[PDB]
Amino acid sequence: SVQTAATSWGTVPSIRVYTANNGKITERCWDGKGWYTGAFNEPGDNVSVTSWLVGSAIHIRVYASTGTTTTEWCWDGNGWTKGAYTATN
Amino acid sequence: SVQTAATSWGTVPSIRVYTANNGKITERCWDGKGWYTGAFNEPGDNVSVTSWLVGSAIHIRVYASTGTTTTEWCWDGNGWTKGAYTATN
Amino acid sequence: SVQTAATSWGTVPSIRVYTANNGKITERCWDGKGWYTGAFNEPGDNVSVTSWLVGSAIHIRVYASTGTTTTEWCWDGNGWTKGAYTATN
Ligand SMILES: CC(=O)N[C@H]1[C@H](O[C@@H]2[C@@H](O)[C@@H](O)O[C@H](CO)[C@@H]2O)O[C@H](CO)[C@@H](O[C@@H]2O[C@H](CO)[C@H](O)[C@H](O)[C@H]2O)[C@@H]1O[C@@H]1O[C@@H](C)[C@@H](O)[C@@H](O)[C@@H]1O
Ligand SMILES: CC(=O)N[C@H]1[C@H](O[C@@H]2[C@@H](O)[C@@H](O)O[C@H](CO)[C@@H]2O)O[C@H](CO)[C@@H](O[C@@H]2O[C@H](CO)[C@H](O)[C@H](O)[C@H]2O)[C@@H]1O[C@@H]1O[C@@H](C)[C@@H](O)[C@@H](O)[C@@H]1O
Ligand SMILES: CC(=O)N[C@H]1[C@H](O[C@@H]2[C@@H](O)[C@@H](O)O[C@H](CO)[C@@H]2O)O[C@H](CO)[C@@H](O[C@@H]2O[C@H](CO)[C@H](O)[C@H](O)[C@H]2O)[C@@H]1O[C@@H]1O[C@@H](C)[C@@H](O)[C@@H](O)[C@@H]1O
Ligand SMILES: CC(=O)N[C@@H]1[C@@H](O[C@@H]2O[C@@H](C)[C@@H](O)[C@@H](O)[C@@H]2O)[C@H](O)[C@@H](CO)O[C@H]1O
Ligand SMILES: CC(=O)N[C@@H]1[C@@H](O[C@@H]2O[C@@H](C)[C@@H](O)[C@@H](O)[C@@H]2O)[C@H](O)[C@@H](CO)O[C@H]1O
Ligand SMILES: CC(=O)N[C@@H]1[C@@H](O[C@@H]2O[C@@H](C)[C@@H](O)[C@@H](O)[C@@H]2O)[C@H](O)[C@@H](CO)O[C@H]1O
Repeated sequence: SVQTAATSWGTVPSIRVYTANNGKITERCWDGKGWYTGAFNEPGDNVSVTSWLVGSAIHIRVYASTGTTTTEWCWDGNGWTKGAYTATN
Repeated sequence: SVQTAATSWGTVPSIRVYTANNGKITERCWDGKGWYTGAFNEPGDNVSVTSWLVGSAIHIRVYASTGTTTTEWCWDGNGWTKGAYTATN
Repeated sequence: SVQTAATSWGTVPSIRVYTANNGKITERCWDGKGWYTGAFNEPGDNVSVTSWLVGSAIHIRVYASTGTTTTEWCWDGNGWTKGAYTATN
């Protein structure tokens, strides 16, 4: 089966659901008005996510894994950028 | 192995743990006084969860996947109801 | 592929990422200053996590699964201790 991860924030709420399907992770978004496909699109067979608010601004971290390699993807208001995470050392 | 997803809220806390085991997802609940099996029981091989508070009221979203189909299940105070989520379009 | 779970707290933030790799779960930690391997090291093929604050103190629950057995691991300020969780009854 496909594998998913979810996060949410605020009281609307906003929800983001990430799905790993055939080696690709995609993103589905709710901001109160309907579901839409988000900008996130990166390789992975497994996904997890966390997020936090700084005031009203959301910050999201998606951890995408293929084989033994886990890559962190960061949203901080300006598109998806690679994070400093590594699995060891 | 079985696959799990967890969420929690407040300072007690309350915890909910969802487990996909042989194509079925079940729910275990802590509200401070012991673990009990919850009402949630729906098909799935994979599960993720998120939740949020509106005042003191909890809202939970469980994303259950089998094959390429992901179904959203909603708790909003009145049992489990199907959500509008779809994976694409 | 390896399987991960993530949680975070506060506005720094602190992040914890748990990874199940070849039957072992390990922990990676960010507290604002770099990634380091945490103390958590327990068996599992699948992992999920949740956490909550009581004032400034973090409490973490990691759910580690092998076969049909799910064990809860608790951080409450004093190392990792076994929790009361069981999957049924
Ligand atoms: C890629 C990275 O490590 N990002 C860091 C960020 O580093 C920047 C450098 O990559 C370079 O671009 O120069 C700038 C300016 O000096 C930074 O040093 O440093 C941030 C501050 O310590 C890290 O924290 C987040 O920064 C976000 C903006 O990028 C945003 O402000 C957020 O609120 C901050 O927490 C940032 O690290 C990334 O985020 C943290 C939470 C971890 O996930 C880490 O692994 C990420 O790389
Ligand atoms: C099934 C669904 O889409 N639920 C919506 C809800 O729709 C209702 C209709 O299904 C029908 O029953 O008529 C009523 C009254 O007009 C609604 O339109 O609409 C809600 C408001 O926009 C959605 O938001 C949540 O509603 C909950 C009560 O059902 C509760 O109040 C919660 O706080 C609201 O966020 C609701 O959407 C569902 O929840 C959101 C967060 C997503 O998960 C979405 O996919 C769910 O379907
Ligand atoms: C192992 C366990 O069940 N821990 C409980 C804790 O039980 C203690 C006993 O194991 C023994 O050591 O004697 C002491 C003193 O009487 C306790 O009874 O009882 C706590 C209070 O109800 C539970 O709640 C958490 O306790 C943490 C400290 O251990 C911390 O204060 C936290 O804020 C409390 O929520 C504790 O249960 C564990 O945590 C909860 C949230 C669940 O995850 C549960 O399955 C865990 O076992
Ligand atoms: C902050 C926010 O919600 N921005 C929306 C845009 O991005 C979507 O949400 C962010 C958080 C991240 O999940 C993106 O990958 C995702 O596409 C969105 O593109 C825009 C148009 O629909 O709406 C913004 O509000
Ligand atoms: C709000 C709440 O905790 N309700 C409890 C009842 O439902 C349990 O919790 C909700 C949030 C959801 O997880 C359910 O599937 C779950 O069964 C519960 O049945 C009742 C009796 O034990 O206790 C309520 O407080
Ligand atoms: C509360 C805290 O951050 N403690 C740090 C120590 O433990 C690390 O974090 C806790 C929450 C848990 O994740 C541990 O398994 C993890 O090792 C850490 O060992 C110490 C030295 O780096 O720094 C503390 O602040």
